[PDB]
Amino acid sequence: GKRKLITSEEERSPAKRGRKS
Amino acid sequence: GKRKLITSEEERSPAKRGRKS
Amino acid sequence: TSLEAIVQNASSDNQGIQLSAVQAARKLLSSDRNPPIDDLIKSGILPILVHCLERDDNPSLQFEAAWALTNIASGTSEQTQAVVQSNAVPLFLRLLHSPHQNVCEQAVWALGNIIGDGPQCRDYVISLGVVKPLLSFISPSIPITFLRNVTWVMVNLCRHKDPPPPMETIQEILPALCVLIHHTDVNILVDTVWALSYLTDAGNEQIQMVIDSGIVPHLVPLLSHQEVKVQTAALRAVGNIVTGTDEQTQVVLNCDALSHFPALLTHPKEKINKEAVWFLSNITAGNQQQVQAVIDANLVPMIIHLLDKGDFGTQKEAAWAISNLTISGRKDQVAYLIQQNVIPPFCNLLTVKDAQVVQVVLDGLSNILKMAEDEAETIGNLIEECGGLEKIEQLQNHENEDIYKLAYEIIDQFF
Amino acid sequence: TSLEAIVQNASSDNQGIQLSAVQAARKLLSSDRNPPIDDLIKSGILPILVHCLERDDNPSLQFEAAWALTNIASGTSEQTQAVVQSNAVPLFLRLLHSPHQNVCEQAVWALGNIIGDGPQCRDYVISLGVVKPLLSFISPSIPITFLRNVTWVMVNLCRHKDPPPPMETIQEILPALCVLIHHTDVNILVDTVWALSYLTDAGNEQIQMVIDSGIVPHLVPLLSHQEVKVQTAALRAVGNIVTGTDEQTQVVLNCDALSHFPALLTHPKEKINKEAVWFLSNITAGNQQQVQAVIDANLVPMIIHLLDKGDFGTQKEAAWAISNLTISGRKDQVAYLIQQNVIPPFCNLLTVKDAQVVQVVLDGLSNILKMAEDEAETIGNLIEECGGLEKIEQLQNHENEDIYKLAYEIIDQFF
Repeated sequence: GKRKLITSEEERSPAKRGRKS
Repeated sequence: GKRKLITSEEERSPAKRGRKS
Repeated sequence: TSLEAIVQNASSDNQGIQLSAVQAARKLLSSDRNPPIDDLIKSGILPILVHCLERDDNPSLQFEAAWALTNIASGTSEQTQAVVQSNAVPLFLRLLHSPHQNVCEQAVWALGNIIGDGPQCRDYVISLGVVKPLLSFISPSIPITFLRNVTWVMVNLCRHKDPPPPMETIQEILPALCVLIHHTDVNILVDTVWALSYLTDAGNEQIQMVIDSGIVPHLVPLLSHQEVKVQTAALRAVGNIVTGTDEQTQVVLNCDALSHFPALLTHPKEKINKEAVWFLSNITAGNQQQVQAVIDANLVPMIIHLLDKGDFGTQKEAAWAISNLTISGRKDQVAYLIQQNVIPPFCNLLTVKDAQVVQVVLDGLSNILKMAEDEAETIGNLIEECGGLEKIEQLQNHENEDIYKLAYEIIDQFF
Repeated sequence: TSLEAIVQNASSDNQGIQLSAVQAARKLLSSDRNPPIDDLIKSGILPILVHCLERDDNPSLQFEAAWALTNIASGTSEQTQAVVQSNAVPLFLRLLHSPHQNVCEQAVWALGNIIGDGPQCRDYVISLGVVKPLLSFISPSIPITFLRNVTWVMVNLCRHKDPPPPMETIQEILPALCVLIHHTDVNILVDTVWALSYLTDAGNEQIQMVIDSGIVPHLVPLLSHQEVKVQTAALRAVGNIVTGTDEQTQVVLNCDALSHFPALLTHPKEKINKEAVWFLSNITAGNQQQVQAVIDANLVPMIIHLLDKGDFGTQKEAAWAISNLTISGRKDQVAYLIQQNVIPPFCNLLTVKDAQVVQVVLDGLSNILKMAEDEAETIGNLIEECGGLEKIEQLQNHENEDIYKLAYEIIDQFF
């Protein structure tokens, strides 16, 4: 359940994305 | 006079700095 | 052995066993938000997955292997690089033309992760010819889920500035952005404008290409879009343009940009307030008619208000906006500043710990006094009336040579 | 031809001519915010400047050449890389122990720009032994302007995560951060804490190294420092730590961390509100004792208020915080949420465009109804009275399969 902090740039324009199940 | 936008991370922790006259 | 057995079964002649093994690998990489990517690479599964990409005889297997490789490429640079070194990119480019829609889209997704790694992986995929078939997906019939992934890859193609993408790639991408900026889907519009913001942050020649695309008149009105996600991206994009030449800045102004800024300086979000003042600071750094346009738009009192009451990020941009005007403006434009009572809140910033802000205010006060040939006496008393003179005196004790030298020269010349 | 003449004169036997030529090159790089670095690299001046670094017989020339090379290394990666390939780094490292302070400081500055380029240049400078003589500058007598440059290089040593700096380097840096976190200069405090935030964002094993240094009890109280720049950096650093294990999280909690958060949730800055709720969402993802600590600290009504009235960025973190509690909490802890009127503002987020937020809220509502054995009827009534049931039914028509499948399952099981 732990979540790292995503920067503002990665919030609206994530560089990499995995496809989740 | 023109200034580019510096990100939030680079404002408080700039990676590269030139020494100005 | 569980990982080892999955790798062995991924090469099975039994199609049911092979498909089940690749799915088991994919699910290890997609079941949670901390996949064991390094374990799977060391197990030796990469060449088997890249190999299933060629199985045109089994689209189900192609899709699962592309999904598994997509998530490996979503990790660290070393993990993305391992997918590159497995020679998967030429096969992903093959699958952009698969007759099966789910295979084609997953290949786009995988290529986006590789492109998003950095400029060198971006330029490798560009060199193999990804841009033209990528933009060919933009059509009236494309599903909206697919188009959001296409625009996400377009953002990744524009986003690294060291170096920027090749000029030929930018010239291919810009006509696509001209089509997409009229889309009614918010996520596509957000991606489209962020892509423009990366292209306009790449220097003055790229700014001119964005201008020559004809897209600016369709970008500036997005400053008043209902969605704040669109506003923030549009303010950034047009903010980058006005960092260019006076002519490039005038193009933005001639699309009625300044009319949107009363609602931006009073917007609930402090981030929009700060970027809006940053925009205006680059207009007051322009020529005298662009300074006059800010005055005619009745924006100076709102800037001075934020200079006094705003958060420190916004006050900082406001100090720049005022200080820039004292360098570029006429005497009557600086006199308009004094009449609007800029002196007290401007001087109140002299005691902050940011040495750049202190230097900006001292530069502005020096320019103001040097400009008021006759009225320097009145301004000098206004500065002392609000406590500014006391603050200039103690800045003679400052650690920074550029700051205490200017404090000395101000008091010697005008006090 | 003036550039060609400057390069020629930079090799003059006349020391006056050589010093003036190197100065003129430095001036081109320092006189404005748009220096012509590429022109100077093409002119062939790099190996001449590097040779000037060897002139222990002329410290003035050494300083001017180090300043010139500092600014070249402050540009693009290719420009920083050209200084590296000139073999300037070993000479900068030997200038760290020049008897002349200004030469020493300028060498630190140049090395920081090379380290700041990326992990590969960082590890190259580390491999040549920069860290130990860098930290040796920390002393009671060091001038504050020099110390701010030392701490800035320390930030650059920690700032890249792909990969993180070697374990041996982190173990050298942490005792220096333990010393500097007690400094009274704000800029040094801010740099020190941001360096910790970079180290704590690098994984659970680096988090344990930070904890083992003993620095956490001296970091947590900075959440209430007078300077908002310190609060922001400290909230980020402790927020990264509580992304680790339950034990690592408990270390932060046992420093009375939660007592600082009422003032952070009501702080004027929205970004502090958002990152404070992000912190709390990772506490409600912990064990039941850490969930109870959030309840005992009177933070749940403040979370629900921001879930209702905050900016959208803060509302998303609050939805995570509530949804996380429905997975980890006891039944009496979830019942406490219902008593605190969580249902209406929680369901009100079901209509946002963010598909992740909608999934988070649906997960939470499903968990709530499953654990209210007999009170699933009362809670079901609360969900429909506020309009939540109407929104769940229309989410059955959403374009996301994970979302609409859960929307059906909620209605099938409880309505």
